[PDB]
Amino acid sequence: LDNGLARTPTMGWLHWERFMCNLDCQEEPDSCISEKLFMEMAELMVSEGWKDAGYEYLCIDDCWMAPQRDSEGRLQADPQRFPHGIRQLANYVHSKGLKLGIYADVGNKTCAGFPGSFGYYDIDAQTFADWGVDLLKFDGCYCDSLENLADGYKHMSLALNRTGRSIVYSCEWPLYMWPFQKPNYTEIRQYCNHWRNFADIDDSWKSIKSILDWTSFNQERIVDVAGPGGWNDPDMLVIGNFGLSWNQQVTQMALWAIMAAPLFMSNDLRHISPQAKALLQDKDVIAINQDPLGKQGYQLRQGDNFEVWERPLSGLAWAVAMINRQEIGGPRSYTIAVASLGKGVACNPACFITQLLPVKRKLGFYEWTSRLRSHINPTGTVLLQLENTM
Amino acid sequence: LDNGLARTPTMGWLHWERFMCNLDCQEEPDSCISEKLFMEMAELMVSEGWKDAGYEYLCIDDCWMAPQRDSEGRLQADPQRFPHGIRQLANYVHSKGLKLGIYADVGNKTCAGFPGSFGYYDIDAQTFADWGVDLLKFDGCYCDSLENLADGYKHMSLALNRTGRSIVYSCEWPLYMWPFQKPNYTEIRQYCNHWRNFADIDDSWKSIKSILDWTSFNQERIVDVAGPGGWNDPDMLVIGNFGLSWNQQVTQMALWAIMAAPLFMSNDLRHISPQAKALLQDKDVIAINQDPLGKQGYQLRQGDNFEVWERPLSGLAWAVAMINRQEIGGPRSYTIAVASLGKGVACNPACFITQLLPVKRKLGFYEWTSRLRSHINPTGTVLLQLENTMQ
Ligand SMILES: *[C@@H]1O[C@H](CO)[C@@H](O[C@@H]2O[C@H](CO)[C@@H](O)[C@H](O)[C@H]2NC(C)=O)[C@H](O)[C@H]1NC(C)=O
Ligand SMILES: *[C@@H]1O[C@H](CO)[C@@H](O[C@@H]2O[C@H](CO)[C@@H](O)[C@H](O)[C@H]2NC(C)=O)[C@H](O)[C@H]1NC(C)=O
Ligand SMILES: OC[C@@H]1[C@H](O)[C@H](O)[C@@H](O)CN1C(=S)Nc1ccc(F)cc1
Ligand SMILES: OC[C@@H]1[C@H](O)[C@H](O)[C@@H](O)CN1C(=S)Nc1ccc(F)cc1
Ligand SMILES: *[C@@H]1O[C@H](CO)[C@@H](O)[C@H](O)[C@H]1NC(C)=O
Ligand SMILES: *[C@@H]1O[C@H](CO)[C@@H](O)[C@H](O)[C@H]1NC(C)=O
Ligand SMILES: *[C@@H]1O[C@H](CO)[C@@H](O)[C@H](O)[C@H]1NC(C)=O
Ligand SMILES: *[C@@H]1O[C@H](CO)[C@@H](O)[C@H](O)[C@H]1NC(C)=O
Repeated sequence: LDNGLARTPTMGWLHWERFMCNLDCQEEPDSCISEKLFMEMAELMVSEGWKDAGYEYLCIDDCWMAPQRDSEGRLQADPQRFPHGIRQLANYVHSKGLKLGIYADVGNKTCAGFPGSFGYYDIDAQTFADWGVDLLKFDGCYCDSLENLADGYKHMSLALNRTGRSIVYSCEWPLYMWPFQKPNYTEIRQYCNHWRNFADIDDSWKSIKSILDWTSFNQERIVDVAGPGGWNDPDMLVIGNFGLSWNQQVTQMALWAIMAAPLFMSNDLRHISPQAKALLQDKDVIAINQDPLGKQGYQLRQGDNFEVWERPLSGLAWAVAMINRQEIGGPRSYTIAVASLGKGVACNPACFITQLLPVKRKLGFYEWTSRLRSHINPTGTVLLQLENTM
Repeated sequence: LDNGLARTPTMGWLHWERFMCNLDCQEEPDSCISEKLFMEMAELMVSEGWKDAGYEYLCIDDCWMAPQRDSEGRLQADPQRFPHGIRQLANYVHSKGLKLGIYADVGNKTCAGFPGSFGYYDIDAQTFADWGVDLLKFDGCYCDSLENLADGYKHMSLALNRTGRSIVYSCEWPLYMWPFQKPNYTEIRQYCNHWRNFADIDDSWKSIKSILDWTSFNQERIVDVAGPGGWNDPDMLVIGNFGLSWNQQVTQMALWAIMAAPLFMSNDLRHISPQAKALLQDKDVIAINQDPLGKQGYQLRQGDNFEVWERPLSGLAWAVAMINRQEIGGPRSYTIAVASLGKGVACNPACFITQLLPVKRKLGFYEWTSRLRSHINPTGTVLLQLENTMQ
């Protein structure tokens, strides 16, 4: 999408995985989807160094809407849970120097049964812009035909442009299209800033593996299309929650950087361990994710329960990720000739290699003739940055 | 098996899950199966408070053997990886007040291809006794028929007894019997101190869920059989490794306490987080596992991605574990009438409830009519102790 936005992968916070569709504000007032929840995350994004790290978009997922549209056919925030309205919430978020994302659906309903946008693409777009909304996540539930889906995503895309406001456009277009016919990613990129490719993430190592396995399997179809203004979206970061070990959290951070993925955290900033905070705020790794070149990484090789991924960076630098998919035993040794890395120009005639994850450690100079040797924890990942000696 | 041993569930350290069958001592000297590894593990069990916590048995799994037997038909430790021999290693372990476990197989190979014990049950048992071995893990690989399997496990049990030495007898008998016919646990309890029921654990939340789900599915078949001298073995503790989140580590510890399981750690004591160490050394939770009554717990109820487990303790006390199997979202509220806990006698007429996991917190007095209210993390477990009392 050529609207000048998402020149690097969008970074921010999205409530869905951690808070879902909690409407019980009476017995769980602190976890329910409400204006208060987003106010609290906004404050901590500022005060706990999240904004300084690049996390800029505070996004509302499903279940913010009133059950019905007002008398003039426009969408409504829930009168009890969002009593000051979305525009006033956007004003607050902007006052702290952040941007606001919101959620709508191409179909007749959102996935949680709330009013869909089909038949209202223009008024909804103008409504969002008038509210001061800076991002739109547009879901694909309750849509009958393939044609209405494609027409709807396109219609909304043009509708946003014509508002005149800069609004990052998030699509789930290919996800709802895949089980029927293969997507045109050139067409999708044309209308969308990012696009969800695969099933919802949750708080598990199983989910992460499924995403990595689907991406590497379909990479000849999705890697090259990605670039400034249009990214593949393998869904939210779930680091800082309950279902991932430290090494599995490391694997998600490393690989979502390799994949040039949007970094939308879905966690509770009010309750997050120092360990998870430092990982999510790792400047060197975020910088890899945010590389100006914007070329998505890919899976180099795969065998012996090992995976090697690499991503070309600006200034002849490369990022390399080695995963240990063996879920038994201890740290396993993996060795690769550095000449096989970076299509053969990363370490020619030499390169300096720096480990970034799980810990930052200079490994030194590697000659064109050299072999990189590493021990990787089960379900963990080693992330390296390679600087060519020229 | 009443040989006077395993009156409470055996506690110790077993190398298999973390180190497996690493034989490459030249390129992986820190992970290979060698006398030095067990020597150093022995030192740390003492110095890092593991022995004081109850972890008493240092156990060698598969891949300690030389490729074949000596001139006298006896088993040999590998001359390169165990150059000082098992006897001197047992002497070393005993000097630190610990006990040594070793591994053999009913068939005529171990699972990793090293010399098996079929045809050598007596000499192998006597060999172990002469070496000073205090525990035997007896595997069931490369065994053809049901009767050779059953006879082999029986024979070794008697072969060990006739040595006169106290040796905890750990069997994998029922696990290797499942693919033929369902096991007779009465016969098994007669010959074994504990027994492996299900497939090997590994370093994952999937394996733990898989072990819990089969245990509760088969619990009316295996729970009552458990007691002093004979326990169900749902395999090693993998807390302290790489594949479990903190809440999943809590879940294993809590439920291995509930199940009255042997607590065999499989980790690297040289490299373990303070957090995993404190959990593994939790006296209150260990005490539940080691409860003198020796009655195995069970799954009370199950629904809405929740599980409730409970275990009757000595002195009219109960341990209660609540699991959240939902792997998305946040902490979930769960509420239960305390009269439904401990078969209605735990809080009769009242009980004092103390939370042990994820953190220790006194909850106070609950009368028979009252309701227990709790929040459980995804894939986590809340562990409670209920003490019957009058107030
Ligand atoms: C609407 O779309 C047009 C293009 O279709 C956007 O104009 C582009 O803006 C970028 C940076 O602002 C320029 O580098 C491109 O050259 C422009 N393209 C054309 C064809 O003019 C415009 O920014 C979009 N408007 C909004 C509000 O997003
Ligand atoms: C060999 O088996 C016998 C038979 O059970 C064991 O003898 C029992 O020992 C326990 C405690 O030591 C006593 O309470 C039982 O009364 C004994 N039974 C009989 C029939 O005497 C004996 O301990 C075993 N010996 C070894 C070395 O395992
Ligand atoms: O509401 C839809 C739901 C969530 O609320 C979030 O908005 C998104 O993360 C995605 N989402 C859903 S159902 N995605 C989805 C759509 C189709 C499918 F086959 C599997 C998953
Ligand atoms: O070598 C065998 C292996 C280990 O080394 C240990 O001895 C034990 O933890 C068990 N073990 C094996 S393969 N156990 C096993 C796992 C699944 C199965 F269907 C039958 C047996
Ligand atoms: C919305 O519902 C109407 C009425 O059933 C239907 O005709 C229309 O096709 C639906 N739109 C989509 C996009 O599914
Ligand atoms: C897909 O990309 C663009 C988008 O409309 C289109 O021009 C192109 O012809 C399409 N290619 C195929 C093979 O459909
Ligand atoms: C052990 O060896 C003998 C002879 O090779 C054979 O009869 C038997 O099946 C083997 N395996 C067993 C007993 O599990
Ligand atoms: C199982 O227990 C003993 C073990 O020898 C045996 O005598 C008994 O008959 C068996 N029970 C059944 C129901 O087969």
